[PDB]
Amino acid sequence: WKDADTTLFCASDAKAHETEVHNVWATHACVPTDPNPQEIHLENVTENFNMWKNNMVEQMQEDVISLWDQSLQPCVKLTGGSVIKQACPKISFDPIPIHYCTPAGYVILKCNDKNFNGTGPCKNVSSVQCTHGIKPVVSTQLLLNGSLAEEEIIIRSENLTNNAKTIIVHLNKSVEINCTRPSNGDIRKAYCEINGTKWNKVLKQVTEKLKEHFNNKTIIFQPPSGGDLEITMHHFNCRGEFFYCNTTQLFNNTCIGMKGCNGTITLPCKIKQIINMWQGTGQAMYAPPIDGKINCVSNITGILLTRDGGANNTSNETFRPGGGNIKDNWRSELYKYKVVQI
Amino acid sequence: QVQLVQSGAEVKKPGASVTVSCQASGYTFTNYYVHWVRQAPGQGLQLMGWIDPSWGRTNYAQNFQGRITMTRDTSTSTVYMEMRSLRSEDTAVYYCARNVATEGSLLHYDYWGQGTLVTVSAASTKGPSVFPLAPSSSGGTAALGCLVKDYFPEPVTVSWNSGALTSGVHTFPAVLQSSGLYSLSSVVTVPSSSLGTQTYICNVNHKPSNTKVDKRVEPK
Amino acid sequence: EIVLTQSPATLSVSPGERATLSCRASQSVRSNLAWYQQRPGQAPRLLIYGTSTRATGVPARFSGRGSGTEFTLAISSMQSEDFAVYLCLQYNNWWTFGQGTKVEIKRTVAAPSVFIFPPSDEQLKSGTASVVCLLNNFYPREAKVQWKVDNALQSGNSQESVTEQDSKDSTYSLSSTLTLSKADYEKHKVYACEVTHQGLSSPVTKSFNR
Ligand SMILES: *[C@@H]1O[C@H](CO)[C@@H](O)[C@H](O)[C@H]1NC(C)=O
Ligand SMILES: *[C@@H]1O[C@H](CO)[C@@H](O)[C@H](O)[C@H]1NC(C)=O
Ligand SMILES: *[C@@H]1O[C@H](CO)[C@@H](O)[C@H](O)[C@H]1NC(C)=O
Ligand SMILES: *[C@@H]1O[C@H](CO)[C@@H](O)[C@H](O)[C@H]1NC(C)=O
Ligand SMILES: *[C@@H]1O[C@H](CO)[C@@H](O)[C@H](O)[C@H]1NC(C)=O
Ligand SMILES: *[C@@H]1O[C@H](CO)[C@@H](O)[C@H](O)[C@H]1NC(C)=O
Ligand SMILES: *[C@@H]1O[C@H](CO)[C@@H](O)[C@H](O)[C@H]1NC(C)=O
Ligand SMILES: *[C@@H]1O[C@H](CO)[C@@H](O)[C@H](O)[C@H]1NC(C)=O
Ligand SMILES: *[C@@H]1O[C@H](CO)[C@@H](O)[C@H](O)[C@H]1NC(C)=O
Ligand SMILES: *[C@@H]1O[C@H](CO)[C@@H](O)[C@H](O)[C@H]1NC(C)=O
Ligand SMILES: *[C@@H]1O[C@H](CO)[C@@H](O)[C@H](O)[C@H]1NC(C)=O
Ligand SMILES: *[C@@H]1O[C@H](CO)[C@@H](O)[C@H](O)[C@H]1NC(C)=O
Ligand SMILES: *[C@@H]1O[C@H](CO)[C@@H](O)[C@H](O)[C@H]1NC(C)=O
Ligand SMILES: *[C@@H]1O[C@H](CO)[C@@H](O)[C@H](O)[C@H]1NC(C)=O
Repeated sequence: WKDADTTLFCASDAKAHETEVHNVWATHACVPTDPNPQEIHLENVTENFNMWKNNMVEQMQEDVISLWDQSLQPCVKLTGGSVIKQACPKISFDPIPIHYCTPAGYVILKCNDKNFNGTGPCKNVSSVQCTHGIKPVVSTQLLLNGSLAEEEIIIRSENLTNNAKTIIVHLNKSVEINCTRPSNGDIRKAYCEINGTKWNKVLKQVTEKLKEHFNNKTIIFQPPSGGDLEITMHHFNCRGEFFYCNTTQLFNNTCIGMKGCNGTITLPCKIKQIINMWQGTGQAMYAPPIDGKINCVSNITGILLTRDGGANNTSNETFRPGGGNIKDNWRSELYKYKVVQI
Repeated sequence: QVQLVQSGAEVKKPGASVTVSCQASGYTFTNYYVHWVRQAPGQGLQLMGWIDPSWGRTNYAQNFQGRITMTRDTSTSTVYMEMRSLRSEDTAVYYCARNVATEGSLLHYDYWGQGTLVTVSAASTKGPSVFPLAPSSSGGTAALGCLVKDYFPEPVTVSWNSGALTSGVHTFPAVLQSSGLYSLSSVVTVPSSSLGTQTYICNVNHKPSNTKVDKRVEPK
Repeated sequence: EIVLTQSPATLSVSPGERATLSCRASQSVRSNLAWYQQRPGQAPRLLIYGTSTRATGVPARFSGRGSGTEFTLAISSMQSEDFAVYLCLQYNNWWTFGQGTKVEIKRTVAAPSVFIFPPSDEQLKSGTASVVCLLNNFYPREAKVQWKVDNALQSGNSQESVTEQDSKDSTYSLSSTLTLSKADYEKHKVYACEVTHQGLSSPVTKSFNR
């Protein structure tokens, strides 16, 4: 065989009776999943993988953009000098897993090494028809509802250069985040509750791993440097509403090693109607939030980081929560796959 | 077709601020990081920082950490760098380069802007005093010229006979005096036999002060 | 923090011959090193990136070699266009440039024509007096100029200026300007500049009486 590029088709367990927007998209775009998927273990086969040069990421991006451009129409769409005022209906939003498959003549290679960084040779390789179910969860800073590392925490960088664009941290233990907009003055005020005991323990393990990659040096976290609110805050979509969460307390250096740092971390969040589209062409204004108790429980399965360059790194290495490039979100799931032609 | 055009030359007093801009074209603006690099007189190129015009994240150098700020206008495809509390040693040419990158790594520069001259001194705009460098009697031919002294700021252009005389003309780069005012000089070698017959006039223009002075040089 | 040292600061190459420039790194930059051409009063032009890969448009006479901490840029046959400044950039950790290397046109030794200029009467009425010593069309660029006022060596009261290497004859020109007040200028008789150069068997002194 040999490496190649081709058109992939998607698979899902969508429902035809669902008004849910991902289900509506998947019933039109994807086929029913294979009840009995077959994978073939190729004994004694070494294969090179590169998550940073994987076109599967390119295709998924097109699909997720198409999904949002078809089903998330705002009232006011502000692109250029054009002010489009259209009808904005409140929708049913909840991402469902999507499988990406190869057509006849092509097969997906799967790297099964438990400690694979995403770029290099893989000794335990299998061939599959489709990838696992991936939820198209669009988020910044924190990767939500994704997959976990099977063994150790993994630091993902292309590392052609110490000047990396994005550093993907793949967690091996999920940390629950409980974002809520309570039923009872302001209806834009929301908050995400996070267990400090678990989070600070995980974050401490993350610094421990970053030391292995950066000369065993002191790891310092810091608030984001510049940019629109979509990247200076935890940006994500919950039930159709756009949330912006101040994560300054999530990266509390003092809580990384011993006082009352455990207990519940309450992140201040707000729902904004005027947003910068991630697609992303111009701004868009949406309808005011729905009445009730808007709630989203998510699994933090990854972190997106930026290492400060041009600094004096004699004893310190400074990292800031990153993201914005939604392609990175797909790479954190597609890293172990690549398409080859028979 | 890729092109970067920076704003015009700026002149500021010490303790003041300044905003340089750079407008991109010929490519997808949000796909390339934009770096600001400066070059102080008699010093190498130094990177001040970059900005990813997409969202847009910024990373500054430690030496400029609290004095500079980079923004972008995605609609106009323009990158701004505001530099605050200017000092004398901030006097430099400020270039603008786009950064070639892979999907997860930042690499080299390829396209550059023409560069922006930024001058910082306590001196005010002064017009040039043009003095003649009169010849006398060497080795067949003699040399004459013009001393353009005490002007601010840069630049100043010098030609001869309104551009008619070019051969043998040597214009020197300006020298910054202890006063804070620049000073250059232009010279030209001519036959000493055709010296008392032909006419020689250096023409000087100082656009920053609306100055246009033509001085005639002749023997004493 | 990564320092790039280019050697030599100035390289003299006669047209058509081969030019080799060096760039040393204080720390390993792997293969993330690029070369740039820079003409006077102009933005740097990308030549070679990734140590040995020419940018689209760069002629085949350019080539980069070496890996780790020692790098070299080669120009097989020097053209008129090639005589400029060449910078090396590392982009392994942050971005740092070298001081640069000027590739001048090598030619035979040329002695300078030395001229001296008394201050104009126009300037004398202002209140200051400038004496200008001109060193015309010489090579190499290295030269020494000393002002002597009544056989007394001067210092910290003059400023020099050099032209770029001329296109036609590949020579340099130097201007030394002595600056005194009209009071100091009229307190002395003999003004002279002494020039030391390779083309002169012994230092040449041009003077005038006020
Ligand atoms: C691997 O290769 C060896 C010899 O190259 C062969 O004997 C063996 O069957 C192969 N598979 C395993 C699982 O060792
Ligand atoms: C290799 O991959 C398979 C799945 O493809 C997995 O079950 C197994 O644990 C991995 N490691 C070894 C040593 O077989
Ligand atoms: C979150 O993780 C838990 C295990 O900690 C798992 O049971 C649950 O299904 C996960 N939820 C999602 C949406 O991934
Ligand atoms: C996750 O990986 C870290 C090492 O990075 C290890 O200390 C920890 O025990 C792992 N957790 C689990 C549940 O495997
Ligand atoms: C990933 O790990 C392998 C293990 O040998 C290594 O060869 C490769 O350089 C690593 N890739 C990156 C980008 O660090
Ligand atoms: C999330 O928070 C809300 C109120 O803040 C609470 O009612 C709910 O029980 C929480 N969910 C979990 C899983 O703790
Ligand atoms: C990149 O690789 C080098 C050596 O290959 C290693 O020293 C460095 O820690 C790596 N960086 C990251 C972020 O993995
Ligand atoms: C890492 O650094 C700590 C001090 O910060 C030191 O005590 C320890 O021995 C180092 N370990 C390694 C493997 O470099
Ligand atoms: C988050 O809150 C802190 C105070 O707790 C504030 O200093 C910071 O500016 C906030 N974040 C943003 C992006 O404004
Ligand atoms: C970190 O936590 C301490 C208490 O544990 C608190 O006083 C401090 O303000 C926190 N830092 C932040 C939120 O940046
Ligand atoms: C929080 O956990 C740390 C872990 O070392 C412990 O020292 C501290 O006492 C805990 N705080 C409590 C139990 O209130
Ligand atoms: C937070 O997580 C820890 C994990 O050990 C658990 O014991 C605790 O009950 C949780 N809730 C808190 C501290 O309110
Ligand atoms: C993650 O999944 C849970 C259950 O599937 C859902 O309630 C939650 O909204 C999801 N989070 C995001 C950000 O989609
Ligand atoms: C970097 O900062 C540390 C902080 O203690 C200092 O010791 C070191 O000298 C600095 N590096 C320099 C000045 O090059």
